[PDB]
Amino acid sequence: TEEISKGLEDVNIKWTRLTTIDGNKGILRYGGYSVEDIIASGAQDEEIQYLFLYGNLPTEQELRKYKETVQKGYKIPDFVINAIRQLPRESDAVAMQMAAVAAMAASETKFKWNKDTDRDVAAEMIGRMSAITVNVYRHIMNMPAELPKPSDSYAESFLNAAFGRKATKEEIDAMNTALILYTDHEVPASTTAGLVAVSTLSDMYSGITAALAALKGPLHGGAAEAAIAQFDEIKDPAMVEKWFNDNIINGKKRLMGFGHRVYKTYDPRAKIFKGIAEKLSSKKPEVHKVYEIATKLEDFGIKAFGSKGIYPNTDYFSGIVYMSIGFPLRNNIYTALFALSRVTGWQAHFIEYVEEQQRLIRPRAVYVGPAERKYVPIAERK
Amino acid sequence: EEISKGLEDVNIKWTRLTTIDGNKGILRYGGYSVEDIIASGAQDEEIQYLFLYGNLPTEQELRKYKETVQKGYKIPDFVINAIRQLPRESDAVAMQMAAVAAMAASETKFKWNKDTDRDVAAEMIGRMSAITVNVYRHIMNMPAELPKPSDSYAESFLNAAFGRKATKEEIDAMNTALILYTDHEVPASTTAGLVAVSTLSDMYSGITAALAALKGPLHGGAAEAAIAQFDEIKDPAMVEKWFNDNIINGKKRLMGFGHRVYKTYDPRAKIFKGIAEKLSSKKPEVHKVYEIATKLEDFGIKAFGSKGIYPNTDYFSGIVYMSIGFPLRNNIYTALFALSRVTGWQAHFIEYVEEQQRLIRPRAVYVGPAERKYVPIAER
Ligand SMILES: O=C([O-])CC(=O)C(=O)O
Ligand SMILES: O=C([O-])CC(=O)C(=O)O
Repeated sequence: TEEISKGLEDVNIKWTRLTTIDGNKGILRYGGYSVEDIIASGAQDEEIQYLFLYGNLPTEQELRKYKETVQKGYKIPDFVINAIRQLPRESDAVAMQMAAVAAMAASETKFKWNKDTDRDVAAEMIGRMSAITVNVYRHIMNMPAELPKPSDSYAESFLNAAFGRKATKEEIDAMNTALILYTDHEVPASTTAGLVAVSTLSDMYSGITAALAALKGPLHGGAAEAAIAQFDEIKDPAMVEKWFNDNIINGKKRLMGFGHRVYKTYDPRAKIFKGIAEKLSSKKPEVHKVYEIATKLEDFGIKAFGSKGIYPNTDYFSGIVYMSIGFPLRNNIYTALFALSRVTGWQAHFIEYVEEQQRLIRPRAVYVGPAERKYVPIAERK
Repeated sequence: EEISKGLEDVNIKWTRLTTIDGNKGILRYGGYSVEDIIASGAQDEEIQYLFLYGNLPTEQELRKYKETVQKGYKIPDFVINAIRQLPRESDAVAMQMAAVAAMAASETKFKWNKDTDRDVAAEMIGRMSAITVNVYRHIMNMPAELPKPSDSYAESFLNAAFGRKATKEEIDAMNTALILYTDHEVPASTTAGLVAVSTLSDMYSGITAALAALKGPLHGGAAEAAIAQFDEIKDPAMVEKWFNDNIINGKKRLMGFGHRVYKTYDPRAKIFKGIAEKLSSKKPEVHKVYEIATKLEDFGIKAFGSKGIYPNTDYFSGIVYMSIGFPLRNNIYTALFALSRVTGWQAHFIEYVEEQQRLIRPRAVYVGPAERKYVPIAER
């Protein structure tokens, strides 16, 4: 054909069993389970990891064994840590993760796609992702290197290692929920770049490196940070209406954390993050104020844009949740926390692609360039 | 609904840069056939310029252009250490990915900008030479080294890699290879980079994603795999027996044959074949490789030509690189592929972002379980 599939919009790149999105009803399901239902149940993030890799929820016995395999990933090579710590402290957190995974990809010379080993490799890698993200956070904050230790909770192991203090139940539960809510979202740009890479039968780690490279871009990563920076500009909940007039109605700025190219209604992840942000910010005065600004701005934005299908997305409230847990705005750390969660879905999609529907991804382009012409000696060129 | 499997015949962008005729076997860069380019003795730096600017340079333009590329011959210590800290057994192209990823992190002031993109890309072509020299040195257990200005980009590269003055023959061969690998429209590596830069991620991250794809054996590794099959055959009298016992019977894939676009002889393979014959003729032990390769080639075409399956560029390029002086180990040839292809990747990235930017965000067909109630772990 001569038609261009701009943005590959509504091109189906694969079939999946993993995730469905109903952008008109605002329903997000992982293997048939609503994210609302998963969060209401108090499911551990590891159960949902298992769901993505195995296709069903685990028994208590299966979960115990699964957690052991993930925990193998908490031990990573010094050179992987150095791939982060040798970088400028001003580097984006996600580019740090990418530099680390890239080093790992080089070193994993015995990786081979195999139905008998893929899931164990992915599980251990989910552990490695926690180890890496801890050390990205530490480097950024000019703290010593640290690794996660085994615990009954992946969210707990992560937070304790990141901050070097004992996380509270409330902090652990909120991080657990964030990890579940960012687990997957079918085939966004990151998942797609990763699929192209593994479609050449490149290794899992290279697939993740490609996903990271996409996620870094501000049309994919960076949105939670941008929502926070917008609430910070407003500063005071009493000034929301004026700010909205002075910046949004007049078209000076885009409203951050609104709109989505699949959801034309409220993002179900945002609906869940809102309740959590309310609760976690409740007893932290400075964060409470950011929440109050967010909710007042939200009313204005929905009133202005709702009729056009433009509503809060997941990045509107996730920032307040991460801030409340204790992560800072700098270096796009929130986007690194996105990649931490999403490495489950990335790898589940890569496995599903290579194992069951493998085909090299090799599209075409429409040529609009010059007609055939003859090379002229440089001395003759004017 | 319908799955576009392998995105086969899906158009992901328009381009001015490269056209491929799969039936005639013609490959043109901005209207110039690669046969004409090589026959005319083009400098690789001329073709780099063509990609980034849309025309062949004047003498003055080229002089200026070369200066910009040479800025990239200096890269930071931490970039070299991103390579030298890795296990020596790591694939060459994976070492390149680690180095470019480190670079992507540090390049915090990168912004897509019509006024600067080409200069960024030019310098990154220099940095790719620096990176590749260091990947080669690391694998070979040699000291670090940076390329220096010389009469040509191909010379600067070989002299630094090897730590000796390359011969005229070796420099011209490398120059040809760099031209021939410059671009091939939207293969998997270029596609992955495009996906990345479609989020407005930086050029270096686009290169990183391209390298991730190139690592896989359905894209990278074929020139190496071709040499390895020739080395299995061992003696030219054994060609037909090996072919019957390995290829006709489906035991092994015939390496360096077949293409998603070419359904005829790859024009790059045509040019590489002539060079491989001339260079190997001068070195008996490599000439043996050539003799096996050309004997095998006839059998393969005889068997598979009718199916549109012919030699591709990777069938003879391995002989050329081994003649120049590069060894088989660690898939060094695939790093040489990346060294050249970085020009095409960057040129496609700039073209996409500057003139037809849109987030790449496809869909999937759902075939998973229907809606179900979550069940507490205790009750499972
Ligand atoms: O669905 C998308 O394209 C972007 C997004 O919300 C995600 O990756 O979670
Ligand atoms: O074009 C392809 O699909 C693979 C190839 O020959 C290249 O990238 O040069």
